[PDB]
Parts: sequence; structure tokens; C-alpha cells
Amino acid sequence: LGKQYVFSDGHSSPGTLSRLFVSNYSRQVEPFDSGFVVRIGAAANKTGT
Ligand SMILES: *[C@@H]1O[C@H](CO)[C@@H](O[C@@H]2O[C@H](CO)[C@@H](O)[C@H](O)[C@H]2NC(C)=O)[C@H](O)[C@H]1NC(C)=O
Repeated sequence: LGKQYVFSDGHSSPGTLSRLFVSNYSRQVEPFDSGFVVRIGAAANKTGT
């Protein structure tokens, strides 16, 4: 199954830009054992939240 990472838009208002909105990915450290592969853009051209 691997691991899922999701990015989001920052806080926005009509005519205004506000603080960013992210998860706690920066403080997580993963072991690099033999490398990894990344699947990118699998859910393209679809309605998403
Ligand atoms: C990053 O955030 C995730 C999601 O909240 C944290 O995972 C939770 O950690 C708490 C505290 O130990 C546990 O009680 C929950 O069961 C965890 N949830 C899941 C889904 O794993 C995670 O610890 C955070 N990483 C940090 C702070 O380094």
C-alpha cells in the first residue's frame, strides 16, 4: 500500500492571501534503506476535495 501524502491550498479570502495550511510532514523522519519509488498524479482529471 505504501504511504499517502496530500497537499492543500493555503488560507485564502476574496482579494486576500493568508497563512499556509500543511500537515506535520516536516517533523517526520523516515529511514532510507534502499531507496523508494513515488507514484505522482494518479488521480488527475477527476473531481477531488
Ligand atoms: C504527526 O501527526 C500525526 C497525526 O496526528 C501523529 O500521529 C498520531 O500521534 C499521536 C500522538 O502520539 C497518536 O496518539 C496517534 O495515534 C497518531 N495517529 C496516527 C494516525 O498515527 C504523529 O505522531 C505526528 N508526528 C510527529 C509529531 O512527529
